Amino acid sequence: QAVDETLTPWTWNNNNFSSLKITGENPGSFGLVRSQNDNLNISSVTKNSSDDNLKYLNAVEKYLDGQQNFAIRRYDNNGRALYDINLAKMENPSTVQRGLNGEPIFDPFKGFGLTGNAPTDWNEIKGKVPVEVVQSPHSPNLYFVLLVPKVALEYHNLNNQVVKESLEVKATQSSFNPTQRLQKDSPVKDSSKQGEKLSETTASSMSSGMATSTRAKALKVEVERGSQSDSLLKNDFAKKPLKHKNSSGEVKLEAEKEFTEAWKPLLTTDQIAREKGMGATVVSFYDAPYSENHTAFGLVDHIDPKKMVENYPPSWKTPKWNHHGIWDYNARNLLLQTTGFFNPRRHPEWFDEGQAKADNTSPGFKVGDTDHKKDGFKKNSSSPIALPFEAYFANIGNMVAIGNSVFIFGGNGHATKMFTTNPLSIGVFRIKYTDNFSKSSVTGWPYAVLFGGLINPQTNGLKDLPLGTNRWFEYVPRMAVSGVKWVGNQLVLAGTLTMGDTATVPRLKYDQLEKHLNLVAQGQGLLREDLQIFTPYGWANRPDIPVGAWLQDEMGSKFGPHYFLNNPDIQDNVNNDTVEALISSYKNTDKLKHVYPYRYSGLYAWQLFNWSNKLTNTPLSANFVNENSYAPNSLFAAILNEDLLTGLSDKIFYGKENEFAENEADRFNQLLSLNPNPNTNWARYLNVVQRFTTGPNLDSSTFDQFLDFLPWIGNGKPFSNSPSSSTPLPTFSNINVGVKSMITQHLNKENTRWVFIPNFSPDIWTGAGYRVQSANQKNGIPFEQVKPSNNSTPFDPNSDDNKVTPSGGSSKPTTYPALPNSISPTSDWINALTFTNKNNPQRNQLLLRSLLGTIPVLINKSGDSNDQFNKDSEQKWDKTETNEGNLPGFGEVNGLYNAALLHTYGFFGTNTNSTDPKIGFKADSSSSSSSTLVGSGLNWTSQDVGNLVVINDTSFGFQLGGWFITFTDFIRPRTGYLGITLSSLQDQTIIWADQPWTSFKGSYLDSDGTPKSLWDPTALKSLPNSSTTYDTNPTLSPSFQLYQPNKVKAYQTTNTYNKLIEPVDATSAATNMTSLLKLLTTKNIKAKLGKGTASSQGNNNGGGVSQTINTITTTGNISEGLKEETSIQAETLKKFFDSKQNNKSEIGIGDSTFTKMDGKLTGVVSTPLVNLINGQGATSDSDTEKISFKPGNQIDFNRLFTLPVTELFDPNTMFVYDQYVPLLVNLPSGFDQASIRLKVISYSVENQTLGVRLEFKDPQTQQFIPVLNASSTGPQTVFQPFNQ
Amino acid sequence: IAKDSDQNKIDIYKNNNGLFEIDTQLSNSVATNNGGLAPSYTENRVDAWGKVEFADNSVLQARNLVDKTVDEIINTPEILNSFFRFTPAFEDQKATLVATKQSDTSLSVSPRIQFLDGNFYDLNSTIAGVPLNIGFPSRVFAGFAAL
Repeated sequence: QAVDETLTPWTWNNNNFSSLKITGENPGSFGLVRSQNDNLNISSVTKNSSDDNLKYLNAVEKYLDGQQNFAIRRYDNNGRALYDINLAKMENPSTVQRGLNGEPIFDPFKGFGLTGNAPTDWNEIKGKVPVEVVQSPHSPNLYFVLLVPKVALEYHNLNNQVVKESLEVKATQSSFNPTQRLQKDSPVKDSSKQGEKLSETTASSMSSGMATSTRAKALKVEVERGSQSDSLLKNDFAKKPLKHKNSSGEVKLEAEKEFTEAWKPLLTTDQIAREKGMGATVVSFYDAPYSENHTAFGLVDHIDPKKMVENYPPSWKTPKWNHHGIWDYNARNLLLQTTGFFNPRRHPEWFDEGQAKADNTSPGFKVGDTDHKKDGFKKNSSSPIALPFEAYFANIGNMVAIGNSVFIFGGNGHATKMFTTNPLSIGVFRIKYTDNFSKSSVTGWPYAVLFGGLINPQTNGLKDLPLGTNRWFEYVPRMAVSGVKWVGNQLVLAGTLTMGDTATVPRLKYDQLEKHLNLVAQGQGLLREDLQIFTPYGWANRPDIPVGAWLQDEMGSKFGPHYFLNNPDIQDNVNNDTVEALISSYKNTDKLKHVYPYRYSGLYAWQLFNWSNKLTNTPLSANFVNENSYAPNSLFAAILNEDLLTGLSDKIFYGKENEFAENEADRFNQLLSLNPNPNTNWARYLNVVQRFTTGPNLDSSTFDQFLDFLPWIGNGKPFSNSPSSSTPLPTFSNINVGVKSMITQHLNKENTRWVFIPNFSPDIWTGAGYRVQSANQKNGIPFEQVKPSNNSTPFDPNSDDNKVTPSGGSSKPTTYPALPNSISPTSDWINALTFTNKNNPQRNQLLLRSLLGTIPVLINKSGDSNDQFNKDSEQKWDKTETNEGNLPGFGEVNGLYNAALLHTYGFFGTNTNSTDPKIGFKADSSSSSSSTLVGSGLNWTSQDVGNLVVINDTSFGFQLGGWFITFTDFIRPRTGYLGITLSSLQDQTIIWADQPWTSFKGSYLDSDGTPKSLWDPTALKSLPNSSTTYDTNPTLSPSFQLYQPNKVKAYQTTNTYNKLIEPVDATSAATNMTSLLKLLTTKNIKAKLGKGTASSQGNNNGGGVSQTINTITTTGNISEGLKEETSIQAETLKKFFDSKQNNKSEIGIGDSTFTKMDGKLTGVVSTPLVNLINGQGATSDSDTEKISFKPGNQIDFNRLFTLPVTELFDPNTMFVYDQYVPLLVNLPSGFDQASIRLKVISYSVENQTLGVRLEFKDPQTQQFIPVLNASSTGPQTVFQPFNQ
Repeated sequence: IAKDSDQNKIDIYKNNNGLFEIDTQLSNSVATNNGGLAPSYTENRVDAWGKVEFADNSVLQARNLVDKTVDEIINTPEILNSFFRFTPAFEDQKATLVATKQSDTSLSVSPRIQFLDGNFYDLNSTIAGVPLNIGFPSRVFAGFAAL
């Protein structure tokens, strides 16, 4: 029962909890503690070949019950421990006895009444470790605590052949080649099935029009239900004239021939529900620090996985399928990509069978039969979304209490995250209490049905992020959660969030998979990366064209209007007269649809905008959702609607309004919104968010200008490049990059004076890799960029396919006379939303991954012998019109500039190391060339998010890897303020570690008014083995990826970027590039940058504390960089930043302050007066030493108790009258008698006994405190007339 | 107010700062009106009115309340409350006592109750001027001194 000093306070990685600050009637701390003993040999528990995970996990839990102890001790408001609470070892525990009104029976000096018997489920609960604690908002002395199996901590220490990665490194004995895991051969036309292709429209309706055209007519798509039971009469979306390659048998997604040692969860969602020892548990309990019966239990609830999985939407029973079905399914399977919306090929963490169901077959629907009319009907399902062990504990942690209920928002995932596997919080649980806390109920729901009410008006940051959904919840939001807290009157949630997939939205032309390996690998689950990768030349004209149209021009000699190569230079002018001929004739019905003769193409932002799940003005407004992100790729914070969260039902009911279409004829007229069938309640849940935020209160190109301002944590230098003509150029923004171009000759020459800029002269910086005839012709470019299919001569303007006859026969050409000056992935075009490559999703993805410091770079050359790339006489920043400026323009990370990113990282030149590492990229013109991506050398990842801490009534922030981030203005916005402030870590011994977040020991608000964070350079861990006996060219680690070869033709020596750089077969390329394939392992990047060993020097240990920069009402004011009156907002913000590169602290950007401490850092314990590191540094209550209760021999009882005790206090508030305070409490001379009084806590008039607690004005805070030293029994005492 | 079988039905809703959810428990109690203008009180069932269990006269002796005068006791907003135990039918629901003197040693006390509508209903309660005549139990307590 009493305190044991052998248990030491600690922080759990999954929630970063260490202690709860108790407040109200008796303040103090609860905090987690564990046994300090080393030599924990978990590998002594044998795993055989003939047994399953469950009896192994029970043997590990039983073994760890011998090797380790855990508890939640209470401390006073000065940091001093009271009682132990080792839940596995406490003697004769009990639940609390109740009155007939359900109230717990209580009297403060006696404590609670105990029933004399333990709670339910006590034999299986007692082994679990407590990991989070919270206090009731409305009920006194009432608390909740969360318990989990010991493997929810120790999972990282269990043996690697059961706790596998989602990928394997192998022996690499054939030499390493990352294409060996990739299905890569392209599909082909079926030599026996050509005749079923979509028909050309033989006659087209006049509609009383007059214009005419010679171009090939629209394709029909006919679909109708017919009279047969399980066949339509027509179903033209189901047509399938293509088939796969037969390279040593058929190429298709087929798990049983590919995953020979398939990854699967530790336990299934059904096992965790039935095996009561393996589920998480929340219990209510009661505590009183100075009673005889000081602690006892309330109620026990299991956080049952079936109460989450039976609350998933109907579409989550068929995650292999989506509401477009058959045509999308076939286009995906032909391109060798995932089908559905949340399939286990990308997201196995939520599936009971993991990689064993990572295939396109058996989608819950009839598909693949010999007749196109037979496909597209509902059937039985065998691979639904679940909640298996790894995802389950990431869905646990981050508690809050509201009314007669308590919630669980889930963790950051560091209960169960591995290097290649991403368990995350997918929803929220609730426990609700009934009959005055005599009874309970437990439930939970996924974030998809909660966040679906999000809209563009609900954020002061960027618009159009991929956070939208529809009547089918195929957008699946999940978070690494920082926490949930009260920010003054408003309840707030924070963390990092998954968007929809921004990267794989563009889709390949059917034959070209052999030359675009990264885009297919990123679609295959092989490249688990969410950053957008530039690949434009191999994309089809349109992602959504039905596959029966793809064969309409195999030669390319007609530039087949319905299906062709994506390039924007060669597409229609459809003017005042033209639309009535080429497209407005094809009217259609309840059983007919069409594909139109319009030529269509665009760059990455066109593809992304067209088929990503962007937010709009309306909610439920995303009828296309390409896929879901592998890991969190956004910051997040939001205001959560606490009374609506209190008022939502436990059970969620869906119906036929959330089912996918049962047949394709009902899919043909598919309503995007429909009435809930009024017994159902699913649509109520959408309104739990009032407001949200994602980054700075900035808009358009201004957000890219902010991206350049922050320092890179690998070296402390800004991405801006302006603090030092042959000088280098920035990576994210476009200001001062290339040349000032007059846009007055852009468009079809159509209208470009006062249109796009706040000033008389329309000057725009054209960016890197731009196209011009000459420096004298820097304004626009004329049409000359024609592309053949073979050597087959020009695109042929003024030909009959490029003409129409209008009313009165006055024919004219349907093509552009002039074009935009740039296509490069760095492009910013205010005037051209289809040639711009920057986008609002990418602006937020770049913000997060440049904070985490792990944006990759594109390479041709390593630092090795004869391989080297140079700073001098090999790069020309002033000549970005030609190959000597070394812009890749293919395989590059979107929105940014690679050579500038390489320079800011210091991969070439003396920027980051004492000698030139000579790693980089060069655009050669003499021969074909090969390329691949590599990491920055840093190891942080987007799940590395720590405690949400609330600073005051409107300001809050959190730790995020090497940063602390603050959302200072989100609750009460202002004009001219950026709304975010940031502090960087400084310690290179943390920043260059191989799993760096394991050194963070928790974050807290401190008594001097600053948030602070704990760090320990001794807490880092190596990789699972030392590579044993061989060089592991692939080394699985938290910043590794299987980046594929991209191969390309020679760059032109002049006019280099006037056309896109042409790709070639990459399937054999890996043998030509071995020096780059070795640099895929991030340890070799550290070795070549000089960071890989003790060569970093500095502190040998030096653990301790970190603190955010000082702040005032002026901090983050940028009102002179906002607005416009003489130029464009990003350009004046660039002028405003360039005088301030030496003085970033007034912008709210800079390095943290830091202080060292000796020994281990394990965790804080916190209370309203003080914070104690490791629980050391406790105090004598030095402000209150002179204050004490009078002892029983100093009281003359009949002087007090001649009057009944009924009138010694005010009945409306229970404080004792002022004159009787010095009659019961000793106080020093000259003391302020108004600063202290006594509160009655229990009494009985028939015994004349009065029980009291004292309250005093804290010198530090505008609030009352107890005086802890006031007696040998603490702040509580009793007085009675000699009758005790 | 709703009709399902051509017979009017009462279905009251628990309002939560704009959002309403079904509260059955309270709906049945209100429905039990016996054709009267207000729901009838039940001294053995948890009604809309709640449950009131009057304290015994023993308490008078116990707390030595005899010494207190009739007037004295009357002139007590909080002491009058000490003569019964109340279990409100809903949160924020309160019940009090109004004392009436019928003799120099015995006085009659009537119970005032809080309602869903936020109005206090007792014997003298009249909405639109018509007597509700609910019929709340009445108790008398005697044993007071003369000084």
